Amino acid sequence: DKICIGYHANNSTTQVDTLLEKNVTVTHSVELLENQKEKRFCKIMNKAPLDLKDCTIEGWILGNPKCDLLLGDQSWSYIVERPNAQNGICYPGVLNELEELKAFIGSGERVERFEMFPKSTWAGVDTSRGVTNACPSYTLDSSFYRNLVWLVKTDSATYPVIKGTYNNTGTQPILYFWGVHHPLDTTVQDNLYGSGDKYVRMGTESMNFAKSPEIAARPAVNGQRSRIDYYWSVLRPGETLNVESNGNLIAPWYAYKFVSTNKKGAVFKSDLPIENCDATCQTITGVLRTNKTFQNVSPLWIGECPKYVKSESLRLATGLRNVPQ
Amino acid sequence: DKICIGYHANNSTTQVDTLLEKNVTVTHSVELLENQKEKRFCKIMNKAPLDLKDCTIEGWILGNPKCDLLLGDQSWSYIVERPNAQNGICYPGVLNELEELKAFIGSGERVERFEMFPKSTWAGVDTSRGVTNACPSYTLDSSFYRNLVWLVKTDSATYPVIKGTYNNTGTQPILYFWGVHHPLDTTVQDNLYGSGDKYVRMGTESMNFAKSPEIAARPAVNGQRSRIDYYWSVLRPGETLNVESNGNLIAPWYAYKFVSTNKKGAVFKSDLPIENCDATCQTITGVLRTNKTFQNVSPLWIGECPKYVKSESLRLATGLRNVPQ
Amino acid sequence: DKICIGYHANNSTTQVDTLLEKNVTVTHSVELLENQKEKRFCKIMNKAPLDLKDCTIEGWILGNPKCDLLLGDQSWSYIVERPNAQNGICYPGVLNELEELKAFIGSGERVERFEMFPKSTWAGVDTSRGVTNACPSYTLDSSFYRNLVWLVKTDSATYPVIKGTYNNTGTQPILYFWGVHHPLDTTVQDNLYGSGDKYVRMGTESMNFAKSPEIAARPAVNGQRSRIDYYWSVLRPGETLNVESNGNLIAPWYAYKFVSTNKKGAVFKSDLPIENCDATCQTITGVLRTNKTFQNVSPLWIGECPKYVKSESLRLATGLRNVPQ
Amino acid sequence: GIFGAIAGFIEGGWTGMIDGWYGYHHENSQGSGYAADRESTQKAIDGITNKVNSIINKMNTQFEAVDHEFSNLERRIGNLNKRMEDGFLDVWTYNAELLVLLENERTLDLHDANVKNLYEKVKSQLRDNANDLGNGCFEFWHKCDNECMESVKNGTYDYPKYQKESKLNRQ
Amino acid sequence: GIFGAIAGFIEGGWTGMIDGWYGYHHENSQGSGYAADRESTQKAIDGITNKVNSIINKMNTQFEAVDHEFSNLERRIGNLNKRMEDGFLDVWTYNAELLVLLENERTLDLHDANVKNLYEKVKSQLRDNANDLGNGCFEFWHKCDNECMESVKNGTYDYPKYQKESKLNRQ
Amino acid sequence: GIFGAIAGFIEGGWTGMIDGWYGYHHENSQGSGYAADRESTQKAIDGITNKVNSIINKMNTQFEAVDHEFSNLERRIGNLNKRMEDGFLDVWTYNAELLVLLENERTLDLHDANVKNLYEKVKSQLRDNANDLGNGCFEFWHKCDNECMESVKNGTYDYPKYQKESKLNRQ
Ligand SMILES: CC(=O)N[C@H]1[C@H](O[C@@H]2[C@@H](O)[C@H](O)O[C@H](CO)[C@@H]2O)O[C@H](CO)[C@@H](O[C@@H]2O[C@H](CO)[C@H](O)[C@H](O[C@]3(C(=O)O)C[C@H](O)[C@@H](NC(C)=O)[C@H]([C@H](O)[C@H](O)CO)O3)[C@H]2O)[C@@H]1O
Ligand SMILES: CC(=O)N[C@H]1[C@H](O[C@@H]2[C@@H](O)[C@H](O)O[C@H](CO)[C@@H]2O)O[C@H](CO)[C@@H](O[C@@H]2O[C@H](CO)[C@H](O)[C@H](O[C@]3(C(=O)O)C[C@H](O)[C@@H](NC(C)=O)[C@H]([C@H](O)[C@H](O)CO)O3)[C@H]2O)[C@@H]1O
Ligand SMILES: CC(=O)N[C@H]1[C@H](O[C@@H]2[C@@H](O)[C@H](O)O[C@H](CO)[C@@H]2O)O[C@H](CO)[C@@H](O[C@@H]2O[C@H](CO)[C@H](O)[C@H](O[C@]3(C(=O)O)C[C@H](O)[C@@H](NC(C)=O)[C@H]([C@H](O)[C@H](O)CO)O3)[C@H]2O)[C@@H]1O
Ligand SMILES: *[C@@H]1O[C@H](CO)[C@@H](O[C@@H]2O[C@H](CO)[C@@H](O[C@@H]3O[C@H](CO)[C@@H](O)[C@H](O)[C@@H]3O)[C@H](O)[C@H]2NC(C)=O)[C@H](O)[C@H]1NC(C)=O
Ligand SMILES: *[C@@H]1O[C@H](CO)[C@@H](O[C@@H]2O[C@H](CO)[C@@H](O[C@@H]3O[C@H](CO)[C@@H](O)[C@H](O)[C@@H]3O)[C@H](O)[C@H]2NC(C)=O)[C@H](O)[C@H]1NC(C)=O
Ligand SMILES: *[C@@H]1O[C@H](CO)[C@@H](O[C@@H]2O[C@H](CO)[C@@H](O[C@@H]3O[C@H](CO)[C@@H](O)[C@H](O)[C@@H]3O)[C@H](O)[C@H]2NC(C)=O)[C@H](O)[C@H]1NC(C)=O
Ligand SMILES: *[C@@H]1O[C@H](CO)[C@@H](O)[C@H](O)[C@H]1NC(C)=O
Ligand SMILES: *[C@@H]1O[C@H](CO)[C@@H](O)[C@H](O)[C@H]1NC(C)=O
Ligand SMILES: *[C@@H]1O[C@H](CO)[C@@H](O)[C@H](O)[C@H]1NC(C)=O
Ligand SMILES: *[C@@H]1O[C@H](CO)[C@@H](O)[C@H](O)[C@H]1NC(C)=O
Ligand SMILES: *[C@@H]1O[C@H](CO)[C@@H](O)[C@H](O)[C@H]1NC(C)=O
Ligand SMILES: *[C@@H]1O[C@H](CO)[C@@H](O)[C@H](O)[C@H]1NC(C)=O
Repeated sequence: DKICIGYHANNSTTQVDTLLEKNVTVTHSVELLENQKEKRFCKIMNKAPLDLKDCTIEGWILGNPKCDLLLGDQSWSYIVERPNAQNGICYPGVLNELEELKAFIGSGERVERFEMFPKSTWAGVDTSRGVTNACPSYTLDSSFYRNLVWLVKTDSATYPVIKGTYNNTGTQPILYFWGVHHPLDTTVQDNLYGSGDKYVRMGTESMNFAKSPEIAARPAVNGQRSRIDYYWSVLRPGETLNVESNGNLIAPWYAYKFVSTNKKGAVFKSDLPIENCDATCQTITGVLRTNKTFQNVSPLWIGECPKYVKSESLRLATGLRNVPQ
Repeated sequence: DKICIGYHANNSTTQVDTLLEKNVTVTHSVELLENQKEKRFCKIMNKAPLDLKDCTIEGWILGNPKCDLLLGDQSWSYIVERPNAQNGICYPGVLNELEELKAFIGSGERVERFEMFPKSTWAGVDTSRGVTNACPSYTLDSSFYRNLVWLVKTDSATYPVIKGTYNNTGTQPILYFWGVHHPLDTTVQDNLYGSGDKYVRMGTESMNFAKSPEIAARPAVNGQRSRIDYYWSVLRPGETLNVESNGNLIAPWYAYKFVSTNKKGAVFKSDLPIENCDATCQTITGVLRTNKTFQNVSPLWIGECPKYVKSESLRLATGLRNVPQ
Repeated sequence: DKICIGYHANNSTTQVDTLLEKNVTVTHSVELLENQKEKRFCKIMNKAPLDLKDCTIEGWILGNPKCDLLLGDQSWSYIVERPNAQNGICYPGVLNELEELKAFIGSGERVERFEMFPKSTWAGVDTSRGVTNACPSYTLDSSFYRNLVWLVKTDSATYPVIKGTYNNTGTQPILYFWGVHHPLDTTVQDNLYGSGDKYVRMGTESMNFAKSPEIAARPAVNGQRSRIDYYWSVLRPGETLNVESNGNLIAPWYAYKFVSTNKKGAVFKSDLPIENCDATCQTITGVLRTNKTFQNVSPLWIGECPKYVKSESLRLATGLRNVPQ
Repeated sequence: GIFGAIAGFIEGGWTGMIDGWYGYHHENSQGSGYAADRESTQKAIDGITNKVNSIINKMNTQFEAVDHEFSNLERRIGNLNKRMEDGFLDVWTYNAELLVLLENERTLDLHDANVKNLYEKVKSQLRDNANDLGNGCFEFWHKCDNECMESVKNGTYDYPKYQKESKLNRQ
Repeated sequence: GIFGAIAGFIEGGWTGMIDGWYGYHHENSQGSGYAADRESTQKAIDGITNKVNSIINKMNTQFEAVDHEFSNLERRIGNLNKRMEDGFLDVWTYNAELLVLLENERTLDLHDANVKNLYEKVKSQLRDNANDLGNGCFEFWHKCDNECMESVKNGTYDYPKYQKESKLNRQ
Repeated sequence: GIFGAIAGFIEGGWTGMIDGWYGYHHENSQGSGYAADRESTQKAIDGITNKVNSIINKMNTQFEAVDHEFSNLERRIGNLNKRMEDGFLDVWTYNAELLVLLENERTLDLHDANVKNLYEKVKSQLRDNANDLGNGCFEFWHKCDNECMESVKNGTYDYPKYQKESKLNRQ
């Protein structure tokens, strides 16, 4: 007659590492790291992302005539920008504070497009001849940004002082754009805006802007040796904007009522497909469906994700050393 | 006859947590985290803080006529700015590099106000008519910044080229300010500074500045459609400043000898009372009096404080498991 | 007859600390921290560093006439700049985006100097009289930067519109420099560039620049009350640069083909000797030769170094408590 | 193992004991059988479950990297952001990998100790009445039926009830 | 506990032993009484005091957040600063909370081991001369007056001095 | 020590045992001598070597500080960079110093446990046939020549072979 004391053994071949010992087979364990993803973009909080497709952020928000599919109101849980998108700034020139603009847009959730300055705002000038073959649409060789208007002096007169005002009486901040044209020579200048020293001046309660054309021939881009300095700002609720120019003004026309996300906001640069699915965790390289604590898929995500870590495995022993006999 | 081996038990109801077990009662323990504060501001190194009261940093350092209580020399262990302070920039316009200016001032310890350019410096111009109802004092409806002087051309003459020079022969860096006026129209311009292209130019051994007025009507703020671009710089020991303008100059008048703190420097935005007490550790939300290692009161402090942490309790067991019978 | 169980003891006096106990003598242990360095600079990947000697980064890359020893092509594993180097910007003025320029240069590995705009580029102007006693060489009291050319109008004529173009058809980005002269008065201006409103304009496919002279007397530095605003940019492979000015241009003459390091890149500010030796780990305070995991010598290094840590010792016990009898 | 039981003086585990981590094998006139000690097993399950959840709970924050861009003239801040992100990624990877190695070592020791303490618990009850074979097995100097077996397992074994019979067979 | 003493084979503590952590209760013709083992108590106090101070000393740096402001066009660096500050706050909270849980578990094991070793220390001296009741108590097979009690406590117990008397009563 | 062996019931080490960490001293008619237990020594060397390498491997990243400069008007980002660098320097110093203290404490316990388990391993084989002196030494109740000594050391000691001779001398 006898009684023995002993411990569990099983068919497990799963191993863990310890400080003293590698590859120890244990009866029970738990993996804390997720290495699996669904290679696609899904909805977050049942809200679809915004696919830019063949437009860049600049082309979308400026109103590049080839980004008309996107034109108007948009809501999004995040933004997918495609790596080799072609439709951005068509008429050569720099978008000022571009990186700050992208960060701002990324912090958003919804834009409502609206006419801020009807062309009737600008008195004694031409608002119908501001096109270029630098900016074609899909139907004409010569168009221009939907949200801007290229102002040219009329028939043969001078370019007079034009003025504009918008009072933000709404509850939302307004994202808007404008430009200054820089002709390649003094003839083009004279032919478009006439003679004299020209300026573009803008001001709000908290912002004021002043620029003058800088005439010189730059290398040709999209057939143009001239340039445009694009600009952007945010007109706060309760603020009013004053515009004043006597030439070289690319005027704001349409603008955006901007809803800022309370959350995080993401801009994913990816060529991954957007499918019809829901998710709680969306990384730039795919969706995670886990209850796990760690993941080695990506540090870039939107939603509620596990902690990013470089490890291949974080296997925690729970059972004891497996010693079957 | 017998002897037993055993362990201490007591009346303790204090508990700790372990990795294997929650709410374990122990005979002795020690709390490492402080969660208590005195909701007030005190002295640090027996040095009182500077209360701005109803003035903002800008209003104090520019010499807003309603910040005269603060006007002159100040020493401080730190700065308390009040959340709804009204006296800042009275005449509308932007203070350039504002955030950098605040960080600079925060790194300080003492300012000595002194007359840098007496109004006698500026020859052939009027230095007595530079007031506005945008900047009232408590006694007149129309005043101006104590540290600046608004220069206007005389009687009917032209605004000539005025000049000024200061050679920093002292041991301390000098914090000073200046501005450029931007009238709403060309009449106001002409009425104040006369006809011609105007400029404000400034230079030291390491700094040079040039600006010209930008004439346009901005939305009205404090009754003004005009603007002023305020500026600031630091004249290093041994450097000299040259001023040269022919109009639109808001001149430096009084400036500050600036003593930089060797320590940290803080600017607290709070509505907490400053009382007559001493402290070694001052957070933005109150004083800590502890010998403890951790605290969950605030990450923002001046003085020698415990490490900030999000925990509610960090109770370390010292005695053994309490098992009374 | 008997058998005893026991443990090793030895002559060790080496001690470790534990959480429960300080200064415990152990039979065997291992030190993980290196505190030793060779106080000198050596080669990294058998590649020598670049010693600036008595030139600063600015003086070297601008072509200060006293930095001729460095003039031309350079390869380097890292850069040693000497603390009291005297040869930098000789003609007073600011190098724009200086800190960004240093970071850029630091990311490099090799520069190839080459003539970008021969003086023959500039038609109808003088390219032979652009010297100053602000910038002496070791042989003449009046010289100028080797990579720039100070353009002055000819004999008695006007300063016409000069133009220049370079098309980067190579595989390497090109680092180049230029300036704008700011005379102290309107006479010097007129005497050098003639009458009229002058400008310096530059543009590439992605960059455009425009500046006009700002005439004022600044404090004298190296005998000069005038200034120069120095500038720099990088012409990308495939880009072309257009230059257009009618006066006040310090022209680009020689430029650099720039090879960017795939690695890290370092700029060491030290007075340490560069000797004829090889190394794998080079800190700013000396060479480390270790197989150790930690070091308390410096956080600043180039090469493969151990983790920097503030500790004096990280001694890990391996053997047991030493109890000899 | 530092307690010397698991893969020690008790050389292997029991595939036949499927209902717990620690337990017994008994053998008498009514036959053989395995049985888990539910109390020490449950206590261990509770401790280890607590350890796992405590780790998960402390690792329940995330450092968040951003998609922010930087121009050619923002090389310094661009690289600051990069070094910061890589910075936290390195400390968290370290924290996770090191914790797991440390915790696995201590988890296995815990089990070892528990098996060890269970063995001592039985040895302390039997004393004279059984012979310790040095492998976790005790041979009784008396007859131990099913209720006697169960008394050893619930810690109510009656030493003086069996000592006369044991002493007779022992000597 | 992994050493099986505290709240184990010694089921409870002693409210009556007020002058230390570990000690003895004796009982003879002169009566009963508690007494701390000062040596093992002091050694434990010293170890644990060292552990507490070592932790305090390593946690003796502070990450310092700033009151610096950022404009509307410095959203990127403003958020970099925020993520950095929140970054270090998260690692230090983790470090503190995890250390405390780990250290508490090991502190309690230390005490458990110390009580266990004290019991073994006494068992090793008595051997034959006393009966182990399995609860930390030893019944002497001989008369143990106050000096005999004290000899057991300072580890100078004289086994051969009492073995004849013990053996007689034991058998 | 928490296992009570090293600098415990075995009061000191042996300078005479030079070929390992744990081992034996025997004494019979052929004389005296030290010998390491290679198996438990090697196992300990392997464990500890693994611990050292695992630590080195986890500490195999570096945070890299930069020589980047900042102008007078970049005080905010300049100080952000400084606080970040000092930030990581502080966590890594903490991680290293704390790990070393923790690991040293557990390394010494490991050895203590190993010596303890080796002693138990020998006690379990001898049982009756030897007298435990309470200091790691066993006096045989029989003659143990060199092969008998070696059998105890490789765990093949033959208890029943010597029990008659032992029992005679013991009683
Ligand atoms: C070959 C070449 O580069 N030619 C350009 C020309 O330079 C001349 C040289 O050819 C010649 O060797 O030397 C000359 C001096 O001696 C000149 O340097 O310069 C002209 C303009 O002065 C260029 O014409 C432009 O060519 C473009 C080609 O893509 C394009 O056709 C431009 O037309 C548009 C446009 O689509 O953008 C026509 C638009 O209706 C008009 N829109 C508006 C609202 O004005 C614009 C606009 O006038 C300009 O964009 C303003 O810069 O122009 C055409 O102007 C020629 O390419
Ligand atoms: C209702 C309104 O906005 N009126 C302002 C006026 O605009 C005109 C319109 O009313 C009208 O419908 O259309 C006109 C064109 O057809 C105009 O647009 O413009 C004038 C100035 O041109 C404004 O006068 C200003 O009103 C202010 C009200 O708060 C204030 O009274 C200004 O006076 C001061 C001042 O306190 O700042 C008086 C100071 O002595 C003087 N100081 C100095 C040193 O010069 C200043 C200074 O002249 C200005 O601040 C410079 O911009 O002005 C008054 O100028 C009117 O409000
Ligand atoms: C004592 C003093 O500062 N004098 C400078 C003088 O100011 C005048 C005052 O002396 C007088 O009290 O009041 C006057 C008005 O009423 C004046 O304010 O101004 C002249 C220039 O206008 C200064 O001459 C400069 O002196 C320099 C001393 O280091 C130096 O000798 C300058 O010569 C060079 C040069 O080496 O840089 C000669 C070069 O050949 C020439 N290079 C080129 C390519 O032009 C340059 C160049 O003309 C200037 O650098 C452009 O600013 O000048 C000399 O111009 C006098 O010091
Ligand atoms: C631990 O195990 C022991 C042994 O199995 C348990 O004791 C046993 O408990 C049952 C019911 O409580 C007893 O059965 C009864 O036997 C008596 C005659 O002795 C009979 O009159 C009743 O009708 C019933 O059949 C059994 O005798 C008893 N053994 C003893 C005490 O000698 C005990 O319940 C377990 N203890 C714990 C901690 O639960
Ligand atoms: C540990 O405890 C033992 C037992 O109490 C201590 O030994 C005792 O020490 C005292 C004084 O050293 C002795 O008292 C003396 O007794 C003799 C007669 O035997 C008498 O001539 C003296 O005048 C005095 O009264 C006592 O006898 C002695 N017991 C022994 C050794 O049998 C001992 O001091 C303690 N050891 C340590 C580690 O301190
Ligand atoms: C552990 O140690 C024991 C004791 O030294 C080892 O057993 C011994 O092994 C040798 C050779 O295997 C035996 O020597 C032989 O003796 C016989 C007569 O008994 C003789 O005919 C042969 O020519 C040879 O001399 C020795 O007897 C034997 N002792 C025993 C088994 O009683 C054993 O090898 C070691 N075990 C391990 C785990 O390696
Ligand atoms: C040991 O570990 C590695 C994974 O870390 C595994 O690939 C290898 O096969 C293991 N060796 C054993 C014991 O099977
Ligand atoms: C329009 O804006 C002006 C500021 O110029 C403001 O005073 C007014 O209240 C706004 N309109 C309404 C209806 O409030
Ligand atoms: C267990 O812990 C919480 C605090 O963490 C406490 O509020 C609760 O009352 C505790 N339960 C017990 C055992 O009293
Ligand atoms: C005044 O400043 C000038 C620089 O323009 C300097 O040379 C001089 O030394 C200063 N005054 C004195 C007394 O040094
Ligand atoms: C204890 O430690 C310090 C180094 O930390 C050493 O200088 C001192 O001499 C040591 N004391 C002993 C035991 O020698
Ligand atoms: C020279 O640059 C122009 C851009 O202005 C480019 O079109 C041309 O291809 C370049 N030269 C060659 C040989 O490609």
